[PDB]
Amino acid sequence: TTYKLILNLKQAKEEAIKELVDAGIAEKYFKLIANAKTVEGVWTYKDEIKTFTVTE
Repeated sequence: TTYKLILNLKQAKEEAIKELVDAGIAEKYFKLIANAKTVEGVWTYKDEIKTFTVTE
């Protein structure tokens, strides 16, 4: 909701899915960020993106 109400915070999920789609992580691209409730939830997922990006 938060990031849905404020366009300045909407950009958060956009950068989040940017990192995912650049990393080639479709699973989380569609699931992880789509399951965001707030921009803080997105910011939490931001760290998760790096977790899913690093596999080695």
